[PDB]
Amino acid sequence: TRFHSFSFYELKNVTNNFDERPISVGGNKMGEFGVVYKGYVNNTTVAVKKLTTEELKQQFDQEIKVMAKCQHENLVELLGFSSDGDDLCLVYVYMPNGSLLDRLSCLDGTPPLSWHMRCKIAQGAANGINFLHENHHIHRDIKSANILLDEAFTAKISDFGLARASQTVMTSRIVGTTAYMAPEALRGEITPKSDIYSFGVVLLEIITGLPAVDEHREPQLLLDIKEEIEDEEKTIEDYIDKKMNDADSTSVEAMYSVASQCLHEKKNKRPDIKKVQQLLQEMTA
Ligand SMILES: Cc1nc2cc(-c3ccn[nH]3)c(NC(=O)c3cccc(C(F)(F)F)n3)cc2n1C
Repeated sequence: TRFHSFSFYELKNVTNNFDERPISVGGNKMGEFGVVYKGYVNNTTVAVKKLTTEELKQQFDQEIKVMAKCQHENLVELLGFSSDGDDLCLVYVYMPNGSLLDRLSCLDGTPPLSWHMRCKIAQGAANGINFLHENHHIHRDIKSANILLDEAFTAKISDFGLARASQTVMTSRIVGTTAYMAPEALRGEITPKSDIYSFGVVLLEIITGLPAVDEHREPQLLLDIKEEIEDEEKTIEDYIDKKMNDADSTSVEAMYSVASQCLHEKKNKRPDIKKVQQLLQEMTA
């Protein structure tokens, strides 16, 4: 439709024959169910994601199905694709500032995100999840690594390969990232309410600047700090990222309130994305 059909050979020419060397050393590999390569079509920089074989083809076809129906400022934009043999490629609009994970970790010496930018990213990401949920899709892998940032640090949700259409069902194949996954999701339930839980973990990543899981940490899983703060063992202020100078307590506590609500172990007691949107909008009012 709107999507250009590339040959693998065209995308090989765009990506310097899919140079797996990092962009920093002069290759085309930017990040990693596949590797994301930098591409040049004319005067447009693009991101080329090269991905069981029939199950990969389903994730490919799903991404195209979702990206065909879902177009929104807080979602990545598919420019085209390539289906030539056992080599499946998806071409998107280039995101100059990479993933939220990378920027929260200040990877490659990038400056720390201000509270103001962090609040806009949270709102953007929420607006993107709202669009997917309004259009009866469940992401099933909402994480900081799947939230990409454009030139204006506008949040764009990515990776809809495992996305499901939405009456809560169950699955034999349990997918997602443990550190972000809700209890029912880990048990095989498929609900948009599980996406909310995962976002709660992302809101804690934004507040703390800490990764969802760290082997050499206590607690190892970031979601466990909710208990420490509820059992008055620690405070939110003890966990607030020290790499910010513009974080007012009222606003940080307000985002934690949403994160805590999002992270209710009872699916039905979690807020819907529309409420998450409203609460985060009120936070910046
Ligand atoms: C310095 C730097 N690091 C980067 C990391 C990624 C990155 C992290 C994880 N996947 N891709 C990235 N991604 C994209 O441009 C992009 C854009 C749209 C869609 C995708 C898709 F493939 F994920 F669907 N990727 C750009 C990056 N830049 C410019």
